[PDB]
Amino acid sequence: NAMLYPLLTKTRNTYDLGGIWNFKLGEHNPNELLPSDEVMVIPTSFNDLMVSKEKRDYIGDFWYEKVIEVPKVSEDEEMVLRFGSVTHQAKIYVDGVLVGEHKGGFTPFEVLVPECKYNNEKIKVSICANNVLDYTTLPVGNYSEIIQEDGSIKKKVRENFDFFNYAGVHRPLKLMIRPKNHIFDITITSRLSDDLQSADLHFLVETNQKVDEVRISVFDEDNKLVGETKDSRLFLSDVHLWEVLNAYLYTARVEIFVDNQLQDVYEENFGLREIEVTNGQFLLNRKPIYFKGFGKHEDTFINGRGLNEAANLMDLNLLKDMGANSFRTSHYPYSEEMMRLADRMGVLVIDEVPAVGLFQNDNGTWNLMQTKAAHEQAIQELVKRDKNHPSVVMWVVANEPASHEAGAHDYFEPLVKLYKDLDPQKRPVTLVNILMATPDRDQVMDLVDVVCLNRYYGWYVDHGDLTNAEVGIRKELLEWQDKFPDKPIIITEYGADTLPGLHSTWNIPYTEEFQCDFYEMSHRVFDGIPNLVGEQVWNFADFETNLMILRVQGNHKGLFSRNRQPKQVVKEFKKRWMTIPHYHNKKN
Amino acid sequence: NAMLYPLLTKTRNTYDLGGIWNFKLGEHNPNELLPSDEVMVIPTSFNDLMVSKEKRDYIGDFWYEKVIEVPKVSEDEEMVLRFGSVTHQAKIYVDGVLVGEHKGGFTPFEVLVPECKYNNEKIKVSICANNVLDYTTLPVGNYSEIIQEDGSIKKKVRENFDFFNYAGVHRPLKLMIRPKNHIFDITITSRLSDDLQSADLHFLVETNQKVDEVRISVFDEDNKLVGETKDSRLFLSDVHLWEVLNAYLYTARVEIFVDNQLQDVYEENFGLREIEVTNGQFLLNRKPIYFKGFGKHEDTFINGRGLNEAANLMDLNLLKDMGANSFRTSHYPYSEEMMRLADRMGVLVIDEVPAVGLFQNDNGTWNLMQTKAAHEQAIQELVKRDKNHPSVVMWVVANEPASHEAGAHDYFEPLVKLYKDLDPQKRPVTLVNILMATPDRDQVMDLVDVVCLNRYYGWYVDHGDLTNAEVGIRKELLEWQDKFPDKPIIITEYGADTLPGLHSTWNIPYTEEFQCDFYEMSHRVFDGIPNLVGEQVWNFADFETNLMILRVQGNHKGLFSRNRQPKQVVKEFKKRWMTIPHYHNKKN
Ligand SMILES: [Mg+2]
Ligand SMILES: [Mg+2]
Repeated sequence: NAMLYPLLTKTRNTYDLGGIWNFKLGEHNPNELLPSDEVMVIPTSFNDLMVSKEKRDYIGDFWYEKVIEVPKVSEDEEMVLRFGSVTHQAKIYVDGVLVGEHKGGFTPFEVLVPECKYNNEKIKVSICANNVLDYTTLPVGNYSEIIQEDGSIKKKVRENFDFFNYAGVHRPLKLMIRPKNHIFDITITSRLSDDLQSADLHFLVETNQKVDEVRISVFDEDNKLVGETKDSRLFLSDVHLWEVLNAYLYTARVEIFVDNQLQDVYEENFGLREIEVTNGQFLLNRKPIYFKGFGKHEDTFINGRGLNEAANLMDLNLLKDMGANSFRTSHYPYSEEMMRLADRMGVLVIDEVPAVGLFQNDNGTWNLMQTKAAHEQAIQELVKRDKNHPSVVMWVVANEPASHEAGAHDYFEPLVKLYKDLDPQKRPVTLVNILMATPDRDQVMDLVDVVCLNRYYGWYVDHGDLTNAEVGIRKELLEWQDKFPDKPIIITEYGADTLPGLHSTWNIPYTEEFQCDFYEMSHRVFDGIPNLVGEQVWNFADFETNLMILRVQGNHKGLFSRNRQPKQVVKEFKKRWMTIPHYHNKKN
Repeated sequence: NAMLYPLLTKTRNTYDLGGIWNFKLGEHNPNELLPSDEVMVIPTSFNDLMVSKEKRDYIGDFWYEKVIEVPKVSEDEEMVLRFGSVTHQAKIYVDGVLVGEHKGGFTPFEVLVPECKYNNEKIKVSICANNVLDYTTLPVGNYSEIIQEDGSIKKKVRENFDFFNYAGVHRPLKLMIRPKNHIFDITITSRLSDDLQSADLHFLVETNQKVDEVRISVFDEDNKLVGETKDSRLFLSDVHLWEVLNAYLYTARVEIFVDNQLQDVYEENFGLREIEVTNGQFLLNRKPIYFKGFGKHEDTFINGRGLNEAANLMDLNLLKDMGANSFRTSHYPYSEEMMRLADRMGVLVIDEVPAVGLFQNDNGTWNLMQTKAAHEQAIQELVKRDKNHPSVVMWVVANEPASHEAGAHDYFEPLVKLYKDLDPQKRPVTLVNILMATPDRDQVMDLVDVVCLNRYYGWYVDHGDLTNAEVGIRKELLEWQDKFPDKPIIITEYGADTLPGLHSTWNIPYTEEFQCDFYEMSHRVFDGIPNLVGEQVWNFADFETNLMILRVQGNHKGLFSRNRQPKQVVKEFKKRWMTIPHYHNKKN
């Protein structure tokens, strides 16, 4: 139900509830008042703000609590709490009463404040967050309980993924006063003309109640009126297209009317562009694109997975300065803020649900992977939240699932359909593939539009041995190309752990020089694979992980450090990506 | 006029305007519409988000611009834009019309939106920021213009201080709808009883217009009503005192009434505690305190000087885990958010105005230091903003001014009076003293209540030579103690540049081991100076500076890295500061 970015309009009062909240790890009676012994900030991951390991590794319930003043709410209005997200599960209390609930740590939801409380001076909001991951959650966790002889129970999650399980309220929480009868959803659809110069627009507006009139006023980047309709249909002559690294955004002001008066007004941006996949190519505006960019993480010192709009912008500025043009939201939906920024900057985005960890670890006879419900929900929420973004060019169903094992096809078949059935634009959906699932073994890739591969020849296979890595990477890309002559291929991950300061004359893995050598070898291969249409390094920047022997205080495959300072290899990518055009047809 | 923290109340709608703004370095006609070519985030320093040096070093006008929806404003209300701060100077435009202005980069101000625009759908807000520092500004800059033969003029500021000149909108901007007749200011005063168990409270409420009734309801930490008055006076029996690292906050709900109805309601927190200085001691609640803590900076990767509430909390958590109890807002007022947090956590705060750089670089015959106006304004704004914070225990008039040169006394004499005249609590005021201004030479310290010294024997004097540094530090503290047997002494800065990873067996400056040795030597001296009542390391964390040969990519005197990871010496401070009690009377 929370699919619309919270805006301030003359009919919608939006209040930011961020700041300091009373805070507690562990159990709490929401009928009672949390002390100010512990506090926590909203938004931010809580983990790094803890000074001890035991606290940073806490798993279970933890609470945020604040007494909040009730604004003026008129008879025809209602009041909702709107969360960008709570990680991973959340129960929301008003005055000690359970009033809403959510599962999924990376998508927004709203919670209605009971009408009977609108004439009160104050309300106490209590948020019971929970950071347990399961075989029933996304991402997938290995959950276990050990009794302490205390004998309290210690909960722990052995992540089935390579990123630290940051938890907390990572995204802005809003107190939202809006009309009872309001605009629930807006879907924007366009059919571009033969020559790509005009657009037949369809604005599909959802309401809960009867409306007399629905006026839509479209404005261009100069805020000049260029179209108006009362029937949901608009024809725009001589449009400006949304082009890679050269964005053009229209904004659709939607006003609804009952009995000759404004009931609700919302402003939704859209961009005009066409996506197609054919002949081993990714077409944007009917021209062949070459992806260059990064797998990313929402990760930063101090804030962990919490939203930092300034990091979004610093990254995006660097991306574009490098000559890059895209990135993937690995391994979970990013914040709305980041999406709106990619739109504004013309950056291509591969948008993914948190389906990472779908891989067991004899044996497995019993049904342990109960992920289907969460998966279906994740897909619905992402498409409903993100479908209007011109920057979203493709969906990902999973990252590195066990796609070579029996039962894989039948799990993904309906989920891929779901993206198609839900996306008005029917964008391509992909599946990101692990090295184990080789062309012969894999049994899922027939279902998808674009082949995405994470490959580390010269790092995990043939470690530090480029001569043989080259033969391996080339061999496999040729098998993929052959098995699917039709589909485009995108390297969604490739890189090499690199610690700033480590140096060698002898191409030594972990040194800055080896990072350069690794990418040279990789690009020499890619450039000779006709159906390979894009390359996205892992990772943009170094990032936090859990304790595992092959992680040297986090992942270090970043071109930048966690503090966003460049490694040696950045100069090299800048020379390469400024030489390859965005609209680059190889083939030729 | 912006002395009250912006709150949401039933009479005050407060909207956050943060997020993405159109942005441009350089000249702009506010009657015209800024493109979305450049964007910038609010709040954040702009500098680090620039990928090129030329852009990061830009000096002059730069603009933020956004079209903003106008909320419902009733006939008895008014609409103001409220800035936490703009660095360093700001001119504010509505629809191309100049509508307000501010000088000083670290204090809040409000700007009235013209009433005639309240029935409009939208308003364009334009912010022309400026980051020039002068001989007329605080902090003090060395300003110069060189013609490029372009021939545009390149503006540059040679900072007269040791921190990078981060600029931008560092703090939240709010759109604020409030009653025409509202509560302008609340000053909270208390006289504690002989035995410190009761408090006679005086709530001084300022209004612009007539009010019929002023009701004040005080609530304790459990939100239970403990007092109520209609005459500005309240006697509270058996209070809970605000104690170091053990805070207790009351909150004063102030409601005003005209003709039997609520005109405005505001909630202001206060804490009860007594401060006194006598016999070379700093008394809190009539017990002798020992300061332990940090000089700090509002500094962080990516965001620069922009507000990051999560960094405030992570720092404060670390501070208290270390057994520390205070910090100084060097070298400028911190955000309101940080102040409210110090109150909530019981941390002592030395609150300072941006009077750093008051030092020339023959000669100087002509009046070049035109800082007096800015200085007077800074002092008024800080006291008006911060006077109610129980955590604020002392004011600083300047950091490291030329207090040994003729004319120093006469400059500071009236400014010290100003703090006294403005502070209802008449807290101590101090002056932070440079090594050049030695007991004999100095001519300002008679004016102040507490002696604050920045001393670096073993780092700037006797570099890396502890044996002789010890004799020097001891010698000087004995001269200070002798010249002012009355006043307490606080070391406000001492430390040693330390790069993480640098190691040695031989007590080598810049190594982690030397940092430890330096502090051992320093504490061995301090412990034998009876009138030395506090020690604050420079710095909490490493921080950004300009280009100067003795700065190795910033300042590295931090106990923590810029990323908040500990250096070797942290273990040592934790052992020492957990052994020294907060209420520690040496003498004895
Ligand atoms: Mg099974
Ligand atoms: Mg002079």
